[PDB]
Amino acid sequence: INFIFGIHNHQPLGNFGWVFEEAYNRSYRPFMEILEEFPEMKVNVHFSGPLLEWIEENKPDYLDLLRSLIKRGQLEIVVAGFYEPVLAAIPKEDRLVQIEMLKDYARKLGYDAKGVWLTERVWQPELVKSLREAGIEYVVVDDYHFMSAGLSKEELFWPYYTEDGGEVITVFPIDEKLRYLIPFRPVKKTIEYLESLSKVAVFHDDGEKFGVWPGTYWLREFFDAITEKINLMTYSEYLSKFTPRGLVYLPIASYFEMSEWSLPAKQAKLFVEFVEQLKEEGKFEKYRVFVRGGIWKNFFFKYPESNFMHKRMLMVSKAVRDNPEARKYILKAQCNDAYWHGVFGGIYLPHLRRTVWENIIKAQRYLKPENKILDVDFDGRAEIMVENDGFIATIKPHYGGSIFELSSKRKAVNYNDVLPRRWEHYHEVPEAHELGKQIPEEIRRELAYDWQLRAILQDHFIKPEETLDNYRLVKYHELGDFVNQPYEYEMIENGVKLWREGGVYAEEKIPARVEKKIELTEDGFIAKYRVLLEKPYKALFGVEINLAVHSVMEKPEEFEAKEFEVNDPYGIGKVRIELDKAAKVWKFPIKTLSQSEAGWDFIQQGVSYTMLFPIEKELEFTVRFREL
Ligand SMILES: OC[C@H]1O[C@H](O)[C@H](O)[C@@H](O)[C@@H]1O
Ligand SMILES: [Ca+2]
Repeated sequence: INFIFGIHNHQPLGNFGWVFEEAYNRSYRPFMEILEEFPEMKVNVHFSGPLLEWIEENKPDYLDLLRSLIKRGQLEIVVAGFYEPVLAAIPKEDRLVQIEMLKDYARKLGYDAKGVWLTERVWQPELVKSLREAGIEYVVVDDYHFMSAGLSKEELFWPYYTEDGGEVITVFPIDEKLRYLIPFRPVKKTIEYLESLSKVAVFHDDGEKFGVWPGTYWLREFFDAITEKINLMTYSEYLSKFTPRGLVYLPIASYFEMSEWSLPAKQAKLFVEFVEQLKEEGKFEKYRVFVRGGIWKNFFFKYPESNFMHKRMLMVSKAVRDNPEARKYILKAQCNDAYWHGVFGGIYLPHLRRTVWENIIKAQRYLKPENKILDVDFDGRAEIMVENDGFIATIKPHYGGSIFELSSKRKAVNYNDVLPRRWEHYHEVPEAHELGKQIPEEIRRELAYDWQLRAILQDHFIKPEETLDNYRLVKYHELGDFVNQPYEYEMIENGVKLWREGGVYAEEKIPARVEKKIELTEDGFIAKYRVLLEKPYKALFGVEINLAVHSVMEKPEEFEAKEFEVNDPYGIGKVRIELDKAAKVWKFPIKTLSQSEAGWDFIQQGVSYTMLFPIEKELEFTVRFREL
């Protein structure tokens, strides 16, 4: 029985330096040290570019340990897109570059890589062409992948050929067992033993499992134990002593657990119980092959903010294709984490997303400014992109006519890099990969869910007797229909003039009409508001601006002011809002209940500053945003 052992080491771009060092001391270093003392042990390893760059910077000696092991036949470098992008989600031309960059790093390490670790095992029958042009010969995918096609675990112990266009590529399957056995008391000896007599057993998983995961810090025993009649070799070695099984076509899948996360909240809940139920009735093992959930690509459906971010980098990637310096930036913005969310923080970790927006912005700072209308995120309606030498503002007429994007070319930060508070299927804790935790009351107390998307200049109408804690959480009574409703527009001399004719839906529906004349300025923007109510009524009009304060742990405040500053060192710059008529300001942290390995993640995704003004029949003022 043949055995292929390999690990996948990666750290997302933007991760904290200390997080990096930890992973290093916790597993990257130890693993390779223990590997060095078993000259017969061969590991198939893949280091991501962001990690290799950090290592090259902070721990050079480590790269020498690698050249050493490679030179003594203990390692085969597995490659992929340099910045860990999901190959299927970035332009065809970017893959070639992404792969080639890492392919070149490996060469400088002394190895001629022939294989690619499919990031997040997201597969689409089209990576074949790219991988082939990149000179890659085999891809590592999950056994699951073959199941969803028509095969059975029983016939998944050999590598196959998969094609598209007229080209083929070798696909290796990752046994689900091993990725759950290893690491955990050499039982693999049994599964391996029980493999009898080509035929391989392939194990490939995150290296963080070897020391960084929850108290995972067995190996030394596993190494000589493996080194009997078990023939353990390296991918490359295999694809020279054998030829793939035969041709088989794969479906758009990923590893099993993606099926649940990739589903929208409700379907994720539904799917989990369906899997629990089959298991309970002990029928999941004979039918699993026919049980499937969502597809990675649909996180752009599940998290709108991720979709916008993704479609914005696509526009820029094309506009910067032949611009080497700008291009490097756009390629960094393709680091996968931060675009989705499963078990790890992902899109819920501000610094991971602050890094994507940084690179999207740096890549386009020097391009030529141009205002343009178009359906950016593909929701069937058209945004308005106003841009000057200092900012890029993207307005969504069809949605409150609000500024959904305000990127600072100067700071390479997106002021609206915020997340709406959403309910995740795993927020439902019952019973009271396979660890869990209940929601502590201290959180339950502050756990609210938005019905509004969070942009800049969202217009509300509330009761003059409303409370901040009611608005803060979502227990308040929104009176107007101007937050999530469309506005008409007309391009102005330096911006857009929007307006809508909704109403202040209270005991009686007093038809209303809001007007905002937004125009970019050399230092931000300035919006001139006008709200005339048809019939007199006692109510408060409020303009909401969601800023991406990420490093300043803020708390709910209420105060009178005509002007005020926000200061997020390590976050957004230092901005200042300037009204021309003092108002009641309501400020509050946007807390998100997210999941991770450790446990629950209550994260400040931003901070809402909404200016309340009193109104009965007529109201006028001017909100000014100044970058400092
Ligand atoms: O996404 C969560 C994890 O799921 C599985 O454990 C995969 O092997 C690993 O690559 C991934 O990080
Ligand atoms: Ca649109």
